Amino acid sequence: MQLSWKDIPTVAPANDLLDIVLNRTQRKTPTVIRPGFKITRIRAFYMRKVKYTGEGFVEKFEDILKGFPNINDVHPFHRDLMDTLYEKNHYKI
Amino acid sequence: RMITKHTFVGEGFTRRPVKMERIIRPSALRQKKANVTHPELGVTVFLPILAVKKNPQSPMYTQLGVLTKGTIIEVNVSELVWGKYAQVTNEPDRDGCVNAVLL
Amino acid sequence: YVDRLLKDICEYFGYTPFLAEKLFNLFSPAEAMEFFEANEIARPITIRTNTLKTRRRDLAQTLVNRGVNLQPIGSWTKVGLQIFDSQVPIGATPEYLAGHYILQAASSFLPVIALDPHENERILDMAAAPGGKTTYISAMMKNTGCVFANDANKSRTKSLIANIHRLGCTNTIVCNYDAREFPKVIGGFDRILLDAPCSGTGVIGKDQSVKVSRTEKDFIQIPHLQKQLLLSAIDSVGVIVYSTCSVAVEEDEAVIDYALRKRPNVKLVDTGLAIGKEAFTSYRGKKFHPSVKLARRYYPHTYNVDGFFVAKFQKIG
Amino acid sequence: GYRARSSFKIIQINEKYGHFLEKSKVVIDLCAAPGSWCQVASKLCPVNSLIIGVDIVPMKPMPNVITFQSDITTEDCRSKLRGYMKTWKADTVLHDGAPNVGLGWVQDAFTQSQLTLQALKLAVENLVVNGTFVTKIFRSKDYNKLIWVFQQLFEKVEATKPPASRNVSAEIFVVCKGFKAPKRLDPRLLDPKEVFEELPDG
Amino acid sequence: MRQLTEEETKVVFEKLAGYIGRNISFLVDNKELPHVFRLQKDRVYYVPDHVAKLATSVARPNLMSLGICLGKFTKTGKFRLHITSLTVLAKHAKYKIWIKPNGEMPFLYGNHVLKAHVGKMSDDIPEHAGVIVFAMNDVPLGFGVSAKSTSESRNMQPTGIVAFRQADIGEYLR
RNA sequence: UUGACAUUAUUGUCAGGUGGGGAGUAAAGUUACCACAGGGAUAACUGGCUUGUGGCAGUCAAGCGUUCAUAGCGACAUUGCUCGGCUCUUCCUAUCAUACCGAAGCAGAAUUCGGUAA
Repeated sequence: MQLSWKDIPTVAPANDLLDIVLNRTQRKTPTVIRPGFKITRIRAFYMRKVKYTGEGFVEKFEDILKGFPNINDVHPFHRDLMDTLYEKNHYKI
Repeated sequence: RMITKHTFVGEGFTRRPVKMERIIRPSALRQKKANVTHPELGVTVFLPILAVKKNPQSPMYTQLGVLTKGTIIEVNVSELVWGKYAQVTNEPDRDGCVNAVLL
Repeated sequence: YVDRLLKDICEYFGYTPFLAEKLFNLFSPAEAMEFFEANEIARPITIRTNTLKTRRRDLAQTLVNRGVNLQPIGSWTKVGLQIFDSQVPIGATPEYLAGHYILQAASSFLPVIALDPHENERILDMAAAPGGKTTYISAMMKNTGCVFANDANKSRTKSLIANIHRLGCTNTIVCNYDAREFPKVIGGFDRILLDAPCSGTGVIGKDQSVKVSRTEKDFIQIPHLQKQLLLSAIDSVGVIVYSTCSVAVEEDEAVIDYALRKRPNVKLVDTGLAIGKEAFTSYRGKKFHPSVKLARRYYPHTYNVDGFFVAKFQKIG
Repeated sequence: GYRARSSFKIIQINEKYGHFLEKSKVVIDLCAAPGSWCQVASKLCPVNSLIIGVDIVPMKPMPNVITFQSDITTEDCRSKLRGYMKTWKADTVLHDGAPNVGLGWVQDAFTQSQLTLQALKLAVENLVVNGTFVTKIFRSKDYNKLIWVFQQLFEKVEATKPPASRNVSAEIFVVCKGFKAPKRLDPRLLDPKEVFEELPDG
Repeated sequence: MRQLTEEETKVVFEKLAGYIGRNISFLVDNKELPHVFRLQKDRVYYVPDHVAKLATSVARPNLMSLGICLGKFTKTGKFRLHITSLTVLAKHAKYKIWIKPNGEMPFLYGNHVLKAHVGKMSDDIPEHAGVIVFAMNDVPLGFGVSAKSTSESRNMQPTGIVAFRQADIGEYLR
C-alpha cells in the first residue's frame, strides 16, 4: 500500500507460533471421545481437529504474507529503500 | 469387502483385477512415494515406489500391494553405490507417510 | 575443443565416457546438436492401422469422431498416423482391443517396409519381441501361407500371443527357439526377418540404462552374437532382411560387412522405398565400401523417428 | 463425469436448437468459473476446435482448451481477445453469467441484467455473421427490455429454460441465432443508460 | 502338437454349434485354405492347413501359440471357449446382440448385459442359447449365454440381465 | 517336416527337427490364485476411557545392563524429503463479546498473544 507500514500483525518466533496454533485447537475443538462410540463419530472428531489446525497455521501465515509490503510492486524509492536497510534477496527468501 | 490399509497400485490399474472380484481399494489410501532413508550415508531420499515385492503376514497382500511393517518394496533411483530394495519400518495406517530403509 | 563438449555431455546428460567418445569421433558439432539434443523428445506417437480388419480411410473417421488429432507421415504408407492430442485412453479404446490398430513407434515400420512379403509364401523369424512387426508381415500377406514368429524369451512370448490373436493373424507358428541352431530346426527356403539383438542400442530416451550401464564387454559379445545370427539367416533360404536399432558402427555396417565377404551368395539391393539418407564408405580406419551405399539410415533430429539402420540382402545359390 | 450441474443444460439446448454447437468451429466462452461449458464445447465442436474461456476467477487450464482468467469489464481483457481473436471471428458466444446470489434478489437480478449487456458488447464486437448468442439471464423487471434489444440486434430470439435446470430457480437460457453484423451500429442503443430507461406512467 | 480323436472334435464342434448354428460347415470345408485345427498342451489352435503342416518341426517345449486359439480342454473333460475365437466366430454369428455407446464400458470391464439397451436384436432366440455381442461399425465385443428369450426380454425392467457375460475383448489388457 | 546330393515337376539316399501316433525294454501331484455348496470357531463390554505437538533412520545420551557403557535398551532435543434442521429448559468452560489484568516497537488510535473470569 501507501507511504508507511505500522499496521502489521506481529510475527511469533516459530516456537511460540506452535504454542498458539496447537493450544487453540486444544481449547476450541471438543476434546473428549470414548473408544466405545461409533467409528463415524471417531473419524469426524479427528478430521475436525486436523482441518482446524490446518486453518490455524494458514490464517497466521496469510496474515504475514498479506501484511508485509510487496517490495517490488510498491514504489521505486521504497523498493530500493528497503533494499538498502534490509538484504532484499533475504527479504524475498 | 474394502481394505482400510495403505497400498501401492502399479500404473496398469485400468482393468488389472482378474482375481480381485470385489476387493475395493480407495484412491485416498494410495501412497506413491515412500520416504526412504539410506543406511550407509545418513541421507533421506523421497523416491517413488516401483514394485511391492514381499509383504509378510499375508501373501494376498503381496498381490494387493499392502504396505504394512516389514514389506520389502522396489525404489526408483532416477534421481540417484545404491541398493534397489527397501524394507518399510512404520505403520502408514497410523502415521502419514511410508518410511523405508534400504538393504 | 573436444574435451569441453565431453565434459558437457557426461555431466550435462549424466553420460558414459565410453559412449560419449565413441559417438562423437568423425561426427560434426552440428551432428552433436542433432543426436544428443534429441533424447528429450522420447518416441513421437505414431500408430500402425491393421489393414486386415479395416482400411485406414475407414479408421480416420473412427478416432476423429472421438476427438483424436491425426495426420499421416511423409511418403511411406498411410498406415502411420501421428497422434497429437487425445483424451480418450491411449491403449484402452475398444478399437485397440478389436485389433484395428497397434500402438507402435515410427522406427517399428521400416524394417518390414524394406521387406516385401508376397502371396502363398513363408516368412521365418528369430527375434520379434512384442510382435508389432509380425503384424505388418501377416497383413501385407493377407493371411496366406506360413508366418513364423520367434524370440528367445519365455516371458516375452505373452506379448506375441496377445498381439497375434488380438490383431487376428491366423497363420502364426509362434515358438521359442535358440536363434543360432535355427537352420537345423527346419530351414525354410523363403525369406526371413531379423531385428535388433543389440548392445549399441540407439535412442537413450527409450532406455536410460544405456546412458549409464554400457561398457566394452557388451560390444565384444553381442555384436559377435548378431554376427552369427546372420550366418544362420544366410543359411535359411528369398530376400533376407537384417536390421538393428543402433547408430554405432559395431552394430550395423561392420556386422553386415563381415557376412558380405564370408559368403559370395550375398547381394545388397536398394533397401528402403521412399526416403532415408546415404550410407558411408569409411568407418574410422575401416574397409572399402562402395557396395554398402544402399543400406539406409535414419536420424532422431533430421526426421521425427528413433535412429536405426536397415540392411536387405538377396541370395542366389 | 463432468465438472458442474451447469453442464447438462447446453447439451440439452443443442438438441432443441438443431445442434448449432456441432457445426461451430470457434467459441468464446464467458463467465465459466467451472469448466461446465468448455468441456461440452469440446465434445460437440470438431477436433482442434480452439475454444476460448474468460472468467474473473483465476484457476487451472484444461487440455485442448485455451482459457484466459481475468476481468470481464476492463479494456485490457478486451485487448486479450484483441490479443488473439482478430484474425478469426467466433461462431458462437456463450454466457454463464451469474453473480454471488443472496442480496435482495432485486439487485441479484439487475447485476445479472447489467452483466449480459457487457457480455453483449464483447459479443457484438467479436461474432461472425449469422452466428448465435446463448445467455443465462434471470426473469426480472428488466427482462422484457433485454429481449427487445436482442430482437433488434439478432434474427430469431427464443427463450427456453430447458429441463435439467433447478425448476425453482428463475433462470432463462435465451438463444439469439442469426446475427445482423451491421456497419452502422447505434451507439446510444447498446449502452446500459438508455436500455433500462423506464416506461412512462399510464 | 497332436491330432484330435473322434470324440475330442465333437466336444469342440458342439460348443462352436452353440453360437454359430448349423453354419459350422463354413468352418471346415473350404478347399482352398481348408483350415485344420490342432492342440498343444491341451489348448486348441485354429490355423491354415499348410501353416500347421510345416510347423510340425517345432519342439513341444519350444512352442507357445499357433494362429488363432479357440480355447482349452478342462481337466474334467469339457471345452472352454476363450475370447480369441471371436475373429472366427462373429464372421459366422447366428444370434447377435448389440449394446449402448454409453453402456459399452460396463460390459468391457466384466459386467453382464442389462436390459437398458433397446433396439433391434436377433429374433427366434432360445433362453439358454449362445449369443455374440456387437457394440455404427458392427464391432465384435464377445460371447454370451442369453438370460431369457427375445419375447421375455422386451417386457422387462431395464436393470435385469438379457445376456450373461462369458468372455469380452477387454481381456486384451492383461 | 527342412537342407544337401542325384534323377537334368516326379522320384530315391543321407543328414538335420518333432514325434504315450505304433513296437520293444494314463492320468497324477499342488493350491492362501483360489470362485460356489457343507462342517467348525467368535464375533461386538469405559480394566478411570478421552485432549497439542507424526513416522521412519541416524546424531548426541541421565542411567540401567547378572560385573559393566563395546551381551543391549535409552527421555527432551536435533538432522535428514514431505442424515439435517425447527424450538425450548438446564448444565460445562476448553471464553467470541462484555469486566479487570500481564507481555508485545505498545508514539496515539487500532491490534496480537497470554492470565482471572460462566
